Amino acid sequence: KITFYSDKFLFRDLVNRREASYANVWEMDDPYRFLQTEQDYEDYWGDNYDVYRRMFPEMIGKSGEPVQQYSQMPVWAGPHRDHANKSEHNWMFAEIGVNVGHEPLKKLELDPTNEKRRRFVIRQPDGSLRSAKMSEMRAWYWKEEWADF
Amino acid sequence: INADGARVLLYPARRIIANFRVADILCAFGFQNAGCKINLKASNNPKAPTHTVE
Amino acid sequence: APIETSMRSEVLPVVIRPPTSYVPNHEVFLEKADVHRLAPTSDFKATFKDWNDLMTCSKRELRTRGVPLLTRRAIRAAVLAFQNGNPPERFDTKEEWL
Amino acid sequence: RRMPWPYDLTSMIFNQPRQGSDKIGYVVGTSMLKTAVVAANHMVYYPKFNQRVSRTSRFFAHDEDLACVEGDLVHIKQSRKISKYKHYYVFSILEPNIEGRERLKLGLKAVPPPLF
Amino acid sequence: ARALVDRKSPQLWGAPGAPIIRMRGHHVTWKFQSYDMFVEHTHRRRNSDIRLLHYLGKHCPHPQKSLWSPDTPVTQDRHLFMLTTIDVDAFKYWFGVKRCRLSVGPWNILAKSGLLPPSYKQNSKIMPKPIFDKEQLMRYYLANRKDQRQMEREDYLNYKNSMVKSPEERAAERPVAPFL
Amino acid sequence: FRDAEEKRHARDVVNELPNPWIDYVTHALPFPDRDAGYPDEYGDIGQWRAPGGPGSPVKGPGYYAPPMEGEHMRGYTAEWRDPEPWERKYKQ
Amino acid sequence: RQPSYIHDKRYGLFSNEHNIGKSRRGLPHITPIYTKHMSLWETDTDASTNRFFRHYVFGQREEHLLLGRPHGFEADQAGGRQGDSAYELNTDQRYKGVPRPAITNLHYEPVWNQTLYRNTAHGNQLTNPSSKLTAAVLGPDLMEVRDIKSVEHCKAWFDRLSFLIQQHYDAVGDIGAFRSRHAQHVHEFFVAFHDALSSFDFQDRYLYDQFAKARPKHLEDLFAIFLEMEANYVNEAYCPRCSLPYATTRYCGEGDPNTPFRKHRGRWAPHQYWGKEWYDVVMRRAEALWYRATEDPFFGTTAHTQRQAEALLSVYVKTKH
Amino acid sequence: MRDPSLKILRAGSGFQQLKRMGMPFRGADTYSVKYCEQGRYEYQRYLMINRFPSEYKRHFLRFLGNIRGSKSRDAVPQEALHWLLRMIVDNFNPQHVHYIAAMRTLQDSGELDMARDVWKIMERQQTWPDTATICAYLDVCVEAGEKTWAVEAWNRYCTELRFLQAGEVDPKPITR
Amino acid sequence: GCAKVLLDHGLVAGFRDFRNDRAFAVELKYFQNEPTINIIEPCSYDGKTEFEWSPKMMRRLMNAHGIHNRLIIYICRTADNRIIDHIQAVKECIGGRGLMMAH
Amino acid sequence: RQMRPYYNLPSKSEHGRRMTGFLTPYRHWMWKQNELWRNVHEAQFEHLRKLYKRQWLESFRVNADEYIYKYNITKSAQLAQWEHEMQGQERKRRESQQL
Amino acid sequence: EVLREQTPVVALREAQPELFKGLAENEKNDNIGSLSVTSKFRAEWKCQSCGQPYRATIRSRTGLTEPGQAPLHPRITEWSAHCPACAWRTNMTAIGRKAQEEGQYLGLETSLAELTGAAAGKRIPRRRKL
RNA sequence: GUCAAUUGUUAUUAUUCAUAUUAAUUUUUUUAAAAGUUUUUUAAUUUUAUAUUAGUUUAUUUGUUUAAAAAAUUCAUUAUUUAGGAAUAGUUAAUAAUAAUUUAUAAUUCUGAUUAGAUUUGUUUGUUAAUGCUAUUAAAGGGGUGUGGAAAAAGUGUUAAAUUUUUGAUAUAUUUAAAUAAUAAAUAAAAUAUAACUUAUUAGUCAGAAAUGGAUG
Repeated sequence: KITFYSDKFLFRDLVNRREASYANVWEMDDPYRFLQTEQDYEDYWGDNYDVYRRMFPEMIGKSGEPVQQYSQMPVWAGPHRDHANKSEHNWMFAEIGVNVGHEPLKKLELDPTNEKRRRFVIRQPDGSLRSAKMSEMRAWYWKEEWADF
Repeated sequence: INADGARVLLYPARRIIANFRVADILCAFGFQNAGCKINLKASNNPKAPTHTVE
Repeated sequence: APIETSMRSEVLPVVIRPPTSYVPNHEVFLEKADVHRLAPTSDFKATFKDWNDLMTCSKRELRTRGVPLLTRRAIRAAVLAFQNGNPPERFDTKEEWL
Repeated sequence: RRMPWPYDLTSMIFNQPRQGSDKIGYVVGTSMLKTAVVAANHMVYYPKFNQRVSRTSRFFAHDEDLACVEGDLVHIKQSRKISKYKHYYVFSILEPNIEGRERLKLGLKAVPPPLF
Repeated sequence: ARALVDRKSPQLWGAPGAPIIRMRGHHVTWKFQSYDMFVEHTHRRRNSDIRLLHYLGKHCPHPQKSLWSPDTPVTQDRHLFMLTTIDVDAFKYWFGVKRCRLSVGPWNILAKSGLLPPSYKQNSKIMPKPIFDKEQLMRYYLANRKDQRQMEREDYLNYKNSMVKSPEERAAERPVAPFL
Repeated sequence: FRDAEEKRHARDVVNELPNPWIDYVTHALPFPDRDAGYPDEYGDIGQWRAPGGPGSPVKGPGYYAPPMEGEHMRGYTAEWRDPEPWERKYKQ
Repeated sequence: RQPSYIHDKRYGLFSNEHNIGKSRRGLPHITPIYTKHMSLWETDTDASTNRFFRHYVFGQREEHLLLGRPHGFEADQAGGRQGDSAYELNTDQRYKGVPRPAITNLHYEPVWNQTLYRNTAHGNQLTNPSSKLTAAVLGPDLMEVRDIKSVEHCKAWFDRLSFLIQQHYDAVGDIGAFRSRHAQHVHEFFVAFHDALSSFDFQDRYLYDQFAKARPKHLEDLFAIFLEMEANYVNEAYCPRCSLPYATTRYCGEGDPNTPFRKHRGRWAPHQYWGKEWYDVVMRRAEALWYRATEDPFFGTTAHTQRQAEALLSVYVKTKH
Repeated sequence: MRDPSLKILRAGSGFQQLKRMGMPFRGADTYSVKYCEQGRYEYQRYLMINRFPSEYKRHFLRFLGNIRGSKSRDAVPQEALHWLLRMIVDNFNPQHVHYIAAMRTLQDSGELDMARDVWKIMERQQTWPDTATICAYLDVCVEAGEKTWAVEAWNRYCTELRFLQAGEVDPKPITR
Repeated sequence: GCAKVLLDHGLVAGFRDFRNDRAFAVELKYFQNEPTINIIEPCSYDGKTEFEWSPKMMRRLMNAHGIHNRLIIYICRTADNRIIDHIQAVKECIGGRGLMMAH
Repeated sequence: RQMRPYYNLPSKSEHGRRMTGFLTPYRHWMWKQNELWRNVHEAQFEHLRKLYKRQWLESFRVNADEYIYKYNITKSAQLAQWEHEMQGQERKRRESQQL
Repeated sequence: EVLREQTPVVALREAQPELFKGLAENEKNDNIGSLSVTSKFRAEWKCQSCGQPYRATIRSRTGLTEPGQAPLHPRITEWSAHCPACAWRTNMTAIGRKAQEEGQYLGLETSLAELTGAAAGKRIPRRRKL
């Protein structure tokens, strides 16, 4: 960066140091004194996958919304038209609205808890109605780039 | 800057941006993120090349 | 790029009806299908070989044999409405129009 | 390009139920009956210049009791079509030209005549 | 109405009719073609959606391949997917409240999603229309008809107002000794 | 037709599962629930702003002191009325 | 562009369609849409909030020029204003105008503003699949019935693999007129099966919940089986790049159409014998799984198994390393 | 040569921006995480709209037409409540005619709890109901059979109501 | 207020409010016998135009091809009439009209 | 689209339409059958049309519930601040009155 | 196609020889019989009734499919046992027969055929409604 | 709160201005297209309402049931072109269901009116890094028995449209209108249904990629 810090900018950083207290010496020279928040811990340890897999289990997610089947609509037409529900191509249906469908709220637009979860239904070719699993839903939003450097 | 005969501007960029001549005058100079436009006319001008340099 | 598919017959068995006694022939049934003169169904009767010939003729196949669009329209559901329960009962309207 | 600038005097003082609903201006003409000609300012903002100028226009308004004397400040509003050109009525007069009534009380015109 | 009838666009019941859900194609080749579902009044004006009340969604006629799925081979129900997005919110309004029309062109698609039953023009040619007579249907209506009282609770709940305050809920909105 | 279609409905266990697309309507009002990346007052794309900035509707005052002639001692003390093994470093 | 819900809030909910219903409407000049950011409205917002009002020279100037406020071209107050006018300076404006609206009291006394209805009493009592209310009303019985596919999907996933393990057990054997078993086929499917579990783009996490109940105990050590496979494929009979005899078939890739040696313009390459390099590629291919056996979060076990140690030791002895 | 930063910082109100203000790359990664934080409808500010002096009454009548017209045959008893909301949603403060029109229509339709909902709405809107309106809610409270309701509404709104004493003058003339 | 800001950034040695209505005094500060204030320019060459600055219109300036660059100093008069440098102006994320630049 | 079958009631007049729209007394019965199949299939609508119209109403009553509930939080906040600005203002009119 | 040989289904020869013997003599019946009964192979056939060949895939006339495959029309076994044009009469002779015998047709025979009993109806655990 | 970024070889200097790219006319067979609307008991009567003109810049504005289908109006504000610029005129307003000869003197106009010239009034383009420059609508032609709910009413077609389901196995129709075709323009072949032109080519050769001879004078 090209910031121009004042001539006395670290004064508060100084009277902190010039008045620090340490019970045992190792506390004073500990190697992780640099680490204050989790935002620090995630990066410092982001190198050794070993502790990174074991300290942060939530990073490797294993809980997805189970694909849940929805009941159909009982059609009064009798079996005379009930052939149409069964078909060749499993139809994909997603919800659009002035409320829901926007990129920024995607992490809320598919929240498994939000009562306003954007509605995604796949009519399976047999005729059953099932919820689309998370992979297809996101495809209705635009793509995103991601790779482990 | 207005060196007599021209009004030259130098501004930052992601990379070298200039005509074929001014490309090297920055590149053979050693700049990397430079960007220049020589007044787009160099107002006080006959057709002369040194005004592009000075 | 493996992609299976339920063939169009397996979603619904496409079986074609035999001629009813009123239009029991390939020709007389097409004679029933000139509702407006723009569809000359009768002079295109010979183009198809028999009853079962006309029934399976497709958009590409009807077209390739030279069937013009209005006929490509009118000849179609004469088969279809017949499959569904409406045999081609339609009083020709040429004279009144003309 | 000259685009209409709604943010102005009349917009800032009065909540306008719709565009140009109410207006405010000086009573330029009271020659006509029950009709006080007013000159008010409707703004135009130049995006090219980035400076906005004022283009002043003439509106008619209907004062029932002939209350508007030349040189008054009126707060008019729009209304139903009264004539081919009146759709305004003098909702209220803010600044009455005291002289205008008194200079009429003497027996003269509410303003000295123009020069040209 | 006009001595010269608008021939290539004849529509029923004068103008300007109530909304009708329609299928407007954007005129390109079949490969590039993708229709729309949109609430518009009956007549179409030449200003090309000048009269569009609301835009419901988009349908793709071409059968697309796996929509970036994990390429799941084991389901075997991985046929060519047909994408279609629909504004359930607006449709629940226009269909239900403003009683718009419903054209078959789009309606077949909506039936697939679960909103609606198969359209009429969809004809299961193997299963013809049945025969009807009042007599044998009486005995059924005589055999198994819901009770009048229970049914009165059904249609009322099914149609008028689902939300009914239970005594427990009622026991909450009862005020309290400070101002009771 | 209706009964014998509801009756056959009363047998299949795939039914009796609340289908979201039938049960209800997600949102009825024409305006969305929350601001979703739309152009701001300054014309910039929602990528360049964060909802809830200074243009957010004012949160409002906390107390209520109508007059300048607000004279009561023992007041102005009613605004503020402020085990566990915390880690030493962090509490620092 | 500005959204359209701006239209409704200013005028009225669904005021649009009523206006559309006009007979003579839109021809030729329509009544355009009032889409103006809520803070930029002409009327409602004051000066301190609407930036445009903060204009001075032709804006606030005329005001103070009218109100009598001492105004300058630039000063300390909001817009070109220096001091109050005689009126503001002398008259009390706290309670002049509209009375203090009663709804203000709602702020300091907020118990009044309360949601009368439960947001879940809208018809969505079970839209949350994991809620307590959901499992309660659904009951434990129908609860699995909602997700028989999520179990069927996950279970059928493995029974693809458990079948592949057996079919392509030993890669040297042939399964066609030119078709052979190979180690890649099980892997690229498994990777794809690991793709579903682990990826960010092809993202499916629900499958792991069903692993405990859809696992084949025949595959509790998925990776020892993987290593038990290369030990079969190490045989020197068939091309290590080809899984065909390096003598019988001259050029590889003809026999399995998916082989990537053929592209839009991809030609062929000769066969090869089992050499140190094609001993080494197996080694790294044997290695890569070994570390993965424990580091793989979804499939790999926590620590190595007696089946694993002897399996890799097999590949080593066979590859002559 | 004039600064390029000026050539941008000068035309900030460039008519390109004016279109995006409405005055006359795109993935989820770019959009801020702080987006999902805004609670429901917090993004909306206050709105103080002035409507035409006449249209204050016309708009009220159409609302008065639906509420007292909802219970005709088709529109649900609930509908009378749904029209009271569409008014309030659009900032038309609901007047006492639109309250009585709801309680009357709702009671006629056997809806008692919903008839109280209209009363809580005007308790939420912090609108003090006049005596004519106070008696209305008590009327549904009679059908409701709840002493707990009327006692509550009693203390809050109709506490100081006193009978016209013989010495007091008569119905007060208009003072507002 | 501007000199108050330039001072805290060091482009001037030190201002003083003599409380004279007409004019106050600011001490220039030179380095290498070259004035610290190379290019200082008023934003609006004319008083009639008063350009306002979005909290993003400033933020784009801090980034010269990917490097957070606080070299130039722009002064903004906030709506609350706080004379604020563009640096703090983006810090609390509030806009204002643009008075001048200096660098 | 009204259809004109061949055995439909004919009219032997050349001044206008030749075929008449007066059914055969069987075409009445096939009709009452084929018309019924519509009624058989159509009465689902007025059932659905009442259902969807019911939800949307209850939708509007629970969604706008939160909205009016939240909008009230804003207006109560915006207003309590405005009466507080005139408060923060009136002290200035006082001190400037002192000046 | 996606599950090339993943289905454990047995061939037609061992399972149903009569269909295998019903096949039109394509001269490769030793090969056609070896395919599974479920396969999607659009095999030719002979008119059991109409003395002609007709093209109907193996599973169609068979009526059997694998779990995971989208089930066919459950009444196909008859539709493709008969050559298509010559087929129409078969499935229409039966229903028209029992139609006139009472003058009554209702397609709802499936519901009563679906109805194993009110005991079987309770295989649904219904939800605790609110 | 995730994308502003400028590429002419000049010719003393001053002055946006020859030879550049982008986008267009040049520029070429791959989207049109012909007639016969149609009912009806009454020689009749129901149903069949805005591309293509001529000349407009203070301009064009709206429905009682028609339909749908089971107390909502005739008004308006704005914005309006000519290089060199002066008057306009069945007038204005008030009466009123007056006013062919009532009552005022009024009304427009240099803040550029009226007549005259060009232009169909623009969420549409192109150029650009961009305030800008630079396009665009297939669209209302007075009144004279007044119909009709609305004049939109002797060219001007094409929409699955016109009161029995005519018909959707269709998207194909060949002469007058827009609508960017040199579509791997040159090496391994078309998971085709085999139909399209057919050969489908030009420029440069002082300056600056690249020339000698032959004439010329």
